[PDB]
Amino acid sequence: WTTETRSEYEPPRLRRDQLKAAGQWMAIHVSRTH
Amino acid sequence: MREIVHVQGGQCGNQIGAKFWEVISDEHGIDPTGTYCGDSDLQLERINVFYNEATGGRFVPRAILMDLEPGTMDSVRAGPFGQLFRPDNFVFGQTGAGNNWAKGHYTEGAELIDSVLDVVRKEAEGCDCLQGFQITHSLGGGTGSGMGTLLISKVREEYPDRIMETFSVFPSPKVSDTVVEPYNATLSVHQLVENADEVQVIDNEALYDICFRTLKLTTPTYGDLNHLVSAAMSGVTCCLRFPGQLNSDLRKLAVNLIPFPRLHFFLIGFAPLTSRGSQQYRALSVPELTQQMFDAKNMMCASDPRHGRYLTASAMFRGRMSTKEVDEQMLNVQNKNSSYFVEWIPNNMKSSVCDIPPKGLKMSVTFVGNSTAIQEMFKRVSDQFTAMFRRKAFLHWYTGEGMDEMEFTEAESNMNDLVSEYQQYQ
Amino acid sequence: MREVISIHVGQAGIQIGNACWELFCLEHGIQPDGQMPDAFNTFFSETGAGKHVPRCVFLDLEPTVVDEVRTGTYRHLFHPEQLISGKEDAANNFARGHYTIGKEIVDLSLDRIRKLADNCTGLQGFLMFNAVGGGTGSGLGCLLLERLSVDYGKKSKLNFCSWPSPQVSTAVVEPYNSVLSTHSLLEHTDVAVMLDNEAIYDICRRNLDIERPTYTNLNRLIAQVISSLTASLRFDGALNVDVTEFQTNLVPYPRIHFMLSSYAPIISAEKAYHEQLSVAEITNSAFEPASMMAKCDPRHGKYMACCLMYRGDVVPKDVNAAVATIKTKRTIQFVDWCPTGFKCGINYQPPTVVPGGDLAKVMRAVCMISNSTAIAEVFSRMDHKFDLMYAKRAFVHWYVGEGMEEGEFSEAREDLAALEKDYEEVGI
Amino acid sequence: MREVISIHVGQAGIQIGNACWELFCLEHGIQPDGQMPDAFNTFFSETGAGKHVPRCVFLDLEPTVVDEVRTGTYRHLFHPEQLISGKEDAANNFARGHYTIGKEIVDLSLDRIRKLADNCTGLQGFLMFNAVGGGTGSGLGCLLLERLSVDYGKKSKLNFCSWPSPQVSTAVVEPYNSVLSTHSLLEHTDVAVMLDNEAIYDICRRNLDIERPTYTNLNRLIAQVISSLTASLRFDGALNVDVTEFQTNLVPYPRIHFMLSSYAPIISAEKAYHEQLSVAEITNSAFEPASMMAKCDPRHGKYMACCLMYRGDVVPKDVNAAVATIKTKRTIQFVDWCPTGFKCGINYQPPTVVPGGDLAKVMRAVCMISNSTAIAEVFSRMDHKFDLMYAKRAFVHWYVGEGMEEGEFSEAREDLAALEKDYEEVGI
Amino acid sequence: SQPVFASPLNVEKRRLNEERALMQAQKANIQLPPNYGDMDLILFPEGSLKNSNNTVIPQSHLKGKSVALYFADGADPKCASLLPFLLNYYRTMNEGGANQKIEIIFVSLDRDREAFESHRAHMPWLSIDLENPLTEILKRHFRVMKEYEVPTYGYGSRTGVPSVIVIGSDGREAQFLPICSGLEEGDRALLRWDWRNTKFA
Ligand SMILES: Nc1nc2c(ncn2[C@@H]2O[C@H](COP(=O)(O)OP(=O)(O)OP(=O)(O)O)[C@@H](O)[C@H]2O)c(=O)[nH]1
Ligand SMILES: Nc1nc2c(ncn2[C@@H]2O[C@H](COP(=O)(O)OP(=O)(O)OP(=O)(O)O)[C@@H](O)[C@H]2O)c(=O)[nH]1
Ligand SMILES: Nc1nc2c(ncn2[C@@H]2O[C@H](COP(=O)(O)OP(=O)(O)O)[C@@H](O)[C@H]2O)c(=O)[nH]1
Ligand SMILES: [Mg+2]
Ligand SMILES: [Mg+2]
Repeated sequence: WTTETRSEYEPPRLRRDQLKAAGQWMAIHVSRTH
Repeated sequence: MREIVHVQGGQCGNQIGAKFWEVISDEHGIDPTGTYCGDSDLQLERINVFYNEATGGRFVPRAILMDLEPGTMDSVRAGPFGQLFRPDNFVFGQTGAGNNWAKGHYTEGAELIDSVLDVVRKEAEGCDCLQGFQITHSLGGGTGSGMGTLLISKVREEYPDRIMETFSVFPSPKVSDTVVEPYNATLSVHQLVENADEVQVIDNEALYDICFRTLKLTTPTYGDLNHLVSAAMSGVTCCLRFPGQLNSDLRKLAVNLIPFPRLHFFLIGFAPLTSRGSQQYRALSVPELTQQMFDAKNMMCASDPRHGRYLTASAMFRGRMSTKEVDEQMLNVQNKNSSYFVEWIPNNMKSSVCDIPPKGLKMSVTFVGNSTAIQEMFKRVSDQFTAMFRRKAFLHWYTGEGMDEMEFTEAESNMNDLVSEYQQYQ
Repeated sequence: MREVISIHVGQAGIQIGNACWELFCLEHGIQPDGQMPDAFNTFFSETGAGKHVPRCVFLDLEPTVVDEVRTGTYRHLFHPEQLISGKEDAANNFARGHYTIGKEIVDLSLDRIRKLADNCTGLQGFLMFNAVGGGTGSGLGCLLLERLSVDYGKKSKLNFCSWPSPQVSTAVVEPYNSVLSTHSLLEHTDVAVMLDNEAIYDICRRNLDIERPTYTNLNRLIAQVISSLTASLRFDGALNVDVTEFQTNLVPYPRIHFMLSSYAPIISAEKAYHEQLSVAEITNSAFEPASMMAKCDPRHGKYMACCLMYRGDVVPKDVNAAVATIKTKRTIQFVDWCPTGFKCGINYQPPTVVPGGDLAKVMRAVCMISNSTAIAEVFSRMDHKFDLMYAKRAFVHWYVGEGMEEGEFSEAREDLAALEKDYEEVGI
Repeated sequence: MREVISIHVGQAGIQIGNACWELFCLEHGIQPDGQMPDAFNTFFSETGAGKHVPRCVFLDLEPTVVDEVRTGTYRHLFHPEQLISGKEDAANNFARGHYTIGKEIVDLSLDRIRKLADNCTGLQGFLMFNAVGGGTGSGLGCLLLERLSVDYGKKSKLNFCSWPSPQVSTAVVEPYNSVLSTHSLLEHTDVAVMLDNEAIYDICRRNLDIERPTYTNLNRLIAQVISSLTASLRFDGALNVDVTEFQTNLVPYPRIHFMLSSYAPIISAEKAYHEQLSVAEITNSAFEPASMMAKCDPRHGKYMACCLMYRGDVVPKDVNAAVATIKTKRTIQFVDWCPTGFKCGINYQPPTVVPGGDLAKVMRAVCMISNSTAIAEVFSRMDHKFDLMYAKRAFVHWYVGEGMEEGEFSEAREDLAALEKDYEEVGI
Repeated sequence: SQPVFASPLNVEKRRLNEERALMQAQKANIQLPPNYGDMDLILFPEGSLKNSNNTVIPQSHLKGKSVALYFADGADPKCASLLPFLLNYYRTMNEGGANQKIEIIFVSLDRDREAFESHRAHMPWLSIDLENPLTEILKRHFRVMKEYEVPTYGYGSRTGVPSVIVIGSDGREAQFLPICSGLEEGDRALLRWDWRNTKFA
């Protein structure tokens, strides 16, 4: 049992590590194009 | 927090009462010797809703036991999880009140009622945070009907602002031991309409039929019939014990469900219901518990809801879940059964989440619901009442202790009122 | 010296403020313990040395959700006294959270309003969060808005109301709490933003492409709305705004202060590769009729004012060409007495990303707060829903016995009625 | 030099000075033997070999708390003859403390007070704690105050008194005893500070969140008031308020000398780091009516003078701004004949926290001793208690056969009415 | 002497410090016996503190911390009821921050090694084994008895178990947290823990 606020509203560095362990990460173009 | 006072009355009421204290003790992780087990914060931060702490740290019950026999008092005392109950709250009365509303309400039960209001008093004024009462009793007998509704009445003029919540056991017509159910129950409904605001109808017909069909049971003992009741009892008060996303309450249930104040009679469901054969084999998700909560048999009362119309319902959910799936499940079940809901109450579905699942499960739901099919049983036991009252069936046991025949016709007229009010709102 | 006070009432307000203060703490680098390892002056008071207490107050008549914040990881962040637990929740009743059990909480919650607004002069506003159909969301919110009106005369009140859903209600007393709140919301609040629930469930379904969203995903999106709303007070920008002129730029008349809310872009990280997010397309996605957070179709609503706030790396005139193309495109129709209809503020800081959220990291974002005559549909559907159940006195005895008088429902009807007739008087 | 001789009469007097002579030992570095490991002479005297003994007398007719001090952790710090105890309790009777058993203890009390006078130069005052509801405290309180005012009448006779609370009290004869203290706390007392247990309870349960506090937790709160009041006498710094400037900017009339205390940075450990703990808010909390250390609402009255003794790291610029906003707020009112009715006692010494008490390491404190016309009401409840008591000859015979003369009871009621006559005419 | 003169920890501290004082004076106007502030000791020896899965942590990991002794029992309903709340305070407070701020060292009143391990299986903070004599020495030092069975030195039992007491460097008690004490604030006394003044240096 882990209620919703505890289970998702934990501090960002712990959630950062937990999801780093699970894979966190007219038109216009660059100056090269004509 | 919010104290809830449990009182169980009668041979029937003490048996569900003991089974309810198996279930909530399993939910809160408490040993039968009283001490707490485990490291489970979410089951201990709200321990005061049903428990009290007591000198050595034993989580003593807030439970009051009354029955005018030395009968199931010592069977639940010697049984498992029976050493919890206080050896002061046991009020016996050693003469018997066998199958008589007189020996529970007017005579005999009136002398021991002066001591059980004492036990209600000193337990409740210790902390002045009472959310409600929780009364369990059968109306088809003696002590449970008579002294059960006698405590029902006198508790209401002393706390005339708080819930009392009866998990009543109605006659259950077919399987009916003894012969005075139509007299006892009909002469007890007319108090469960006046000084009551939350009544939970439970029959042994649909309790047996849940056993024979959704569990397929061959020898359904009285232990696991009460296990179905105690699961639904623990699910209707899950939010007073566990945190949640959409927090419900007994008063949130009372304000939202009942119309005009005499319409407080509710079917009850608890439907992750399978056998042990097909126990691994079920996709346990929100769209299919809604299919199981909304098909006849799963309701614990023997009044078929498809012959009537749910005026207001509630879908108090328990578990890990995502909320737009309960919201669209309430809307589409209202859409396909549009004839089964009321045209002058839009959105006839309460919803809530208690977050923490029941023990063993991963999701569940308690479906308490007002139905205008509930007069099906009221006319059934009033028909049995008038069939006996015309010929003056066994009545000298009743009036010999002192009651008037005029009181009985007041009971039948007040109960035939309840048949008419449901009909004109149907 | 900008200093805005956030007041959260009701169970919806408490957890929508858990995510609102989730976004604010990781935006500034304030850890949950309160320390950093003067841009924070609008939401945080610097207490002692190095710690930043929020300018928040949490109110609920039940303890079950508010001591959950106390017992959770955001324990040492908040000052322990504005965490207000009641004794019993109002239980879906306007009459109880306003008359009987609502009196023991307003005298002490406004006591903390005394001690939190007396620090520096020039208070900026009141970001109040509540539910409309909740008992304490409507009742306790009404008591604070009445007594903040008599205590503070001309201070701004930015109210965010989670309005009832058109289809969902999760209660049957939901019209009885929605109608009787607009009795005491017209003459008290200043800028009232209407919010829905399954409109943003639809946003998570279509834009975020997540199978099973829930209320904690609602509050992340709403937190990004408040952050982009008050990004000007925290950070510098090319066109800084201030909530003392949102009322002067959005609402023409003193009685009409009801606005829609929109955000753009809402893109999952796995689909963020297929597009290059530019300003000339996030404005169009913001104006798209299936992107608002109220579910009110604006094809039959004459727009009256708009408030588009831009965040991050944005040049000020591809904003201006985006607003040039939406003047000339027909499907949004502007009312004939308001020739110019936009305010375009620009801030330099891009929106931050919560870890474990579903929002992709984006270099530019738009939030639109738009006042339109489409709100007449939102209140005419509640007009039909309330009196159909108030046809035969349903559920009125709970309110009457708790402190309402029979006829308070009646007069709360004709002033909600006078609310819709002013809308079609504008539209002609 | 400068010195304050402390007289502790009654069971309340012994236990208030019990925490007082613990804090006074902690602030100087006086170890509980007398040895340190010149800002100490007001409370301690040198003894040649580095010993600092208090300038004190512990008077109690019952040998039940004084002998407990003689077998405690401070046995070898007090002088053995400075602890003067009787053999028989006065036992809640003003007749014992003033007429029968207050003759073999009062001759020894003025003997030790005499020796405490002629060993120090510049005797500033006679700060005394007593127990006016209670036989030893009130009875010997009257005899000590009269006999000190016939041989030492010139020096200050400043007194803190534990008046009974209106609702909560622990006797039945204390309405008799309290009105029988009135002819010693009026025509002999120079400075009277009204206290009661219930308001001190309210301070330590609302501000320190100790829901169930005890007697010693009240004594430490009083001991901080004593140290902060006599903080100018020892520690150096800014504007200094001794015990001559005390009763010349505060006491308006010769007989109007009843005031109230409002030491109020009363924060335990977990509300202190979360707040500003600034000069601006300690004044708002001290002037808050629920922080009044005796139960008396100043709104039902009218201030004549207030002396806010600031201590710690406060600067005069914040003091002058904090007192300025007290003038602007219309809740707090002053008499029309005292326009300037404020004094400041800015001292450069942070308050000392007891290691194991219920306070934090507060950097800045303030205690304000205020005369108001609302202090007639702590005698108005006293009128009602004596009237129903004395109407038909209540617990009277205990006095009658013990030295009391009838008619003394009636003139105490007329003296109490004479005090209320002055307090109702001064506020005009 | 703090908090109690007649402690076994205090008398071994006294004999060791004054023996160093005598040897220093013999090698050398030295105050004999030495002064209490000048008295120094190592409170936990090297093989004292073990976390989960039994690895040794020396005293050097407790510096700049707020450390506290937790006396508990396995069969005590008080200890069982208080344990999840202390796990909760530990996890939320320690993980709410860049560094972790509090530390708990557990000492036991269990009957045997089986009860010891069954109570240990839920605890992630540091612990002292029952067979180590230090769990009896600190017991007599901190006056914590379930019943009156130690020959006590004119004490009274400062508290019944469970108990948290925050500890300084040299054995002094910094502040008492009143679960079962004069204030009797059961499971809310952990809120009263302050961690700025009781830095274990
Ligand atoms: N957007 C959003 N809405 C919520 C959330 N929680 C509750 N609500 C809304 O609040 C409505 C019910 O009111 P609540 O806020 O839950 O209850 P309350 O304000 O505490 O008042 P009571 O009903 O008396 O308890 C529901 O219909 C939801 O639509 C939330 O987390 N996010
Ligand atoms: N604030 C405070 N009040 C105290 C204290 N001790 C006693 N009192 C008050 O004293 C009153 C009772 O009188 P006592 O002081 O105990 O008795 P006494 O002064 O020795 O005189 P006797 O009644 O003859 O014994 C109680 O109502 C308390 O309010 C104390 O330590 N602090
Ligand atoms: N569901 C259920 N029904 C019961 C139980 N015990 C008795 N009953 C029913 O109650 C009736 C007997 O009433 P009883 O409780 O003995 O009357 P009382 O002893 O005077 O309260 C029988 O017809 C049973 O069907 C029980 O434990 N569970
Ligand atoms: Mg809610
Ligand atoms: Mg005495």
